[PDB]
Amino acid sequence: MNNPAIKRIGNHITKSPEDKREYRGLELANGIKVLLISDPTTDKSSAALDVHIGSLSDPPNIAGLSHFLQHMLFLGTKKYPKENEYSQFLSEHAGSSNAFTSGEHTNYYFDVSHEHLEGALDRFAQFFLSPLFDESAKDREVNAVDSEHEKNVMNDAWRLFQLEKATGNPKHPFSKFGTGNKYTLETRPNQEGIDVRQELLKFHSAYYSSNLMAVVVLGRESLDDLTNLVVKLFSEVENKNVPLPEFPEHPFQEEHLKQLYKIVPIKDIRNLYVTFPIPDLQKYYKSNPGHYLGHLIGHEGPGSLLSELKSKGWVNTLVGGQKEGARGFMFFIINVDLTEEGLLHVEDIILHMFQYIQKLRAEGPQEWVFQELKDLNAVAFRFKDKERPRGYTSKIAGILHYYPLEEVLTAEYLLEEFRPDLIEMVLDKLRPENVRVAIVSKSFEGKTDRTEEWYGTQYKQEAIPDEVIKKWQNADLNGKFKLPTKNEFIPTNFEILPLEKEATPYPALIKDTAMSKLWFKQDDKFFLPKANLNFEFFSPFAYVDPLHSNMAYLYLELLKDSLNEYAYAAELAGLSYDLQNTIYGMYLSVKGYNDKQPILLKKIIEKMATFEIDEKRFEIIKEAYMRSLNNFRAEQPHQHAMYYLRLLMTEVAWTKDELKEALDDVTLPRLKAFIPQLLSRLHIEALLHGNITKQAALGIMQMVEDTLIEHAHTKPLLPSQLVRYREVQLPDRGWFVYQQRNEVHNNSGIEIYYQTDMQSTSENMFLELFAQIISEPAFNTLRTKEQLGYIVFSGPRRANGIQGLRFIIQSEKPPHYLESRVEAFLITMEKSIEDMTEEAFQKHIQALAIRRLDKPKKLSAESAKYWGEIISQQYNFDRDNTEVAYLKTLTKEDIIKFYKEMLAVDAPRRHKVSVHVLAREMNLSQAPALPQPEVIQNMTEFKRGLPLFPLVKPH
Ligand SMILES: COC(=O)[C@H](Cc1cnc[nH]1)NC(=O)CN(CCCc1ccccc1)CC(=O)O
Ligand SMILES: [Zn+2]
Repeated sequence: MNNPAIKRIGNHITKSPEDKREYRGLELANGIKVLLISDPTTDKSSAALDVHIGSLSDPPNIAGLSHFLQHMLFLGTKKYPKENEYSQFLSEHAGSSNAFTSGEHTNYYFDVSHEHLEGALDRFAQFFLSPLFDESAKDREVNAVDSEHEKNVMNDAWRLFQLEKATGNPKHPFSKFGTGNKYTLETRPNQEGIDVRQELLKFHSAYYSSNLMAVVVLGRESLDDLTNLVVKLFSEVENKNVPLPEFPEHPFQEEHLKQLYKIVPIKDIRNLYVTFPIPDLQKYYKSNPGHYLGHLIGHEGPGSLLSELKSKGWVNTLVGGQKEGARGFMFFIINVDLTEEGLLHVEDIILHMFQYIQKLRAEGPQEWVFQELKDLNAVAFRFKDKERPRGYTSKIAGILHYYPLEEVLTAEYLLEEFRPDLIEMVLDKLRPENVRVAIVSKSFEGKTDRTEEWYGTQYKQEAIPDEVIKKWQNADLNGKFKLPTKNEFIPTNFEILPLEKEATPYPALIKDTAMSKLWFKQDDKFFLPKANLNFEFFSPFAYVDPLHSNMAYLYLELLKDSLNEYAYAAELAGLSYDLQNTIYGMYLSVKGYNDKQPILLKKIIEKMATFEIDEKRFEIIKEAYMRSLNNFRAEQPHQHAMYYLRLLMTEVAWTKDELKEALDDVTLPRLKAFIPQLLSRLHIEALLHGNITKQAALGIMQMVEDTLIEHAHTKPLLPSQLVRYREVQLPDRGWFVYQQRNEVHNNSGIEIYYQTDMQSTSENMFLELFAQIISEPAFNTLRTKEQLGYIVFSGPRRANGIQGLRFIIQSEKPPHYLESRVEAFLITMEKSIEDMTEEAFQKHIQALAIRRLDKPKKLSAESAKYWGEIISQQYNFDRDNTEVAYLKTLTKEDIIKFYKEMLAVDAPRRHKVSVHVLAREMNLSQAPALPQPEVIQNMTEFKRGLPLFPLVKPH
């Protein structure tokens, strides 16, 4: 009978009957709520802690302190004081880890090889026991946070996110600045005599209290074993009985309602944000009146708000529903993007909104809708895919805070109560008398008179004219607006087909004709009534030239726009498709309950092959596409770096500027012509994978072919015109640099590529092992020590059959300098591989092996792996055992000599390309001295003047 350390252990966690995992919920004596998960099949174990404090509890005079504290627990505790003990332990044991801070939560998660849960968890527990907050770490780390913020400065979501806070009640914690930067966490604290290390110590001690913590742990250990484990490591987290913060008063009071904000964006975008304050609905989780109204106002089917708004050519996409706030307040929003016509009809757009809200009011609550929503969720739950442990633990850790233990798994899914009163009550708040309207549009350049402090956002504020409100308050009924009708796409066949006699472990090539290559595998693994049906359509006309590339794109976009109304049912019913053009021709994937899949597929291909373009729709989509082309000049420096490198190293690739130019010559006549052309010769390669039989799959494939032949007279592509593109072949010992300026962002970016060779069993493992070995040392050096920026990445680069090592960094320092430090770092690595024990070397092999061998948890994960073998024409489905068997063979001498051949600064076959992206305005290890780079003036000339690699041979 009773353990002193456990307050209780009832009862029985409700899981899906499909869910093979075992679960124990429990509460420690110190008040920590805890879920244990035993899965004796798992390859990685995982754990997570969530503390119910976050940025909303920041001291007013030190903004971002809790985000900063989160950064700091990683950098040393009393029991494991090495600045990077934690993260290195993880790396050498196939783990990874992150954290985040919302306004009420700080959330910490890791995964490790199943065999080392305990070692991981023990280091992990110390974050919550005796963090060091080293003076020297704090000094460095504040920069990583300053970077985390700069990254966000010029991004439109983050600016709008803060603007909202800065326009509500300034006295309210909602208005606080979450991220924090260097100014708020080092400069102004010094100016005001604060010792931040103390302030972190004070804050950790004040709020990281056990009564405010929830833990989840997933491992192969029995439930009893996990219990002992958790109790051991966590019983000594101290209970300081902290009252859990509430915010009963809304940040939007009367003076904050009936306001119009006109806002200048960074990207050339136009949207309208409509938003009403609502009470906190969390406690209504079993009826969920917010979701009901969301499902409705947000509907995109026939008769919906969105589809009238879009027929009138005013908006294109809509999102509506309940938005989080914190304990005590929430929002209900309706946000749309805007056409040019739309921008001019904002007053009208909102009337339409209120006419629809009025309709809902007119019909009253609807139990049949509730019933649909509830059934949909029952089914979602019953067959939810197995989640990756890290996500799972992190997520549940969050919600242990809201639901009884027994309910944690089901609470966010199952609906129980039908609540016409709550439905009605929330609806009563969606009124013009407490509306907020915000317009984001470049047309406010200069017309602005305010500036948001933290992001610099410029905008104007205004009371909506008393007599615009009145006009909205009288919103009539409007007969273009109907409730949605029954969802016909809801599945009702869930039968798992039995496993065939000749069924196989990997996909089989079951059809090899000139028209198509069908790869097929019945699911032997997850047994859910779902499937994935993937297709590459090859046509050389998709990417023959910039003009065509645009056409391929627009066609597909107008097609998706056209099916949208009908497709949406299917999406709600757990059946979705994804359709986009590639450099190779087109891609189509259909995932979800297999029951009604063949209906949706058929509808897609048919529409595709008999497509009839609305002209108004074309003109709007095109104008939007133009903007998204420009809008690249506002993506981030490192994305630019990455993007130029892709352009520089692929045989064929059209630039954003080329596409922009060629976009003007795209006319209705021209597109109409293009489509039948595209569809007239194709090849199809497909993976059909899931709850389906060989006969079913063969049929599905042929139905696709048949529909095309029938409506597009499609016929086969010639084997020889199955063009796959090559990577540029860099000379032995060369170094080229390409330079560009980012105009928006005041940071710089850099990608450095050391190209090694073709992919091959041996060549792959040489690069992979080296990547694993440097993986954390790189992060720990270039970011944690050197603090070059927030974004510091290294790893293998694999494109068009060739490979290499890359570094990507976004910094404040110039690329000339970034370059220098990577090279410095690179020598440190030859050194430390020389110095490391055979056993340290073997651990790395074992860590790679484990990452490589980790088994898929869900159908779409397994599909992805195969689809990679297929899209890359390597067709090596057994690559993981092969490549791993070979890895174990490798010795230290092999890696030293691999590095010396291909990577060292004076490597006989070093092949280096750097992309330098300059910012809007432009004691340490020893950097080696570098050659004069060759500066690339012209991308085409560069490509013309080098060899191209071969392409890989298949299995
Ligand atoms: C259940 O209700 C729905 O289906 C709607 C409506 C909709 C989706 N697509 C067409 N309409 N879908 C929603 O996602 C509504 N809403 C999203 C607001 C969160 C948010 C967060 C950050 C920045 C902006 C906004 C809640 C949700 O996730 O379900
Ligand atoms: Zn952070």
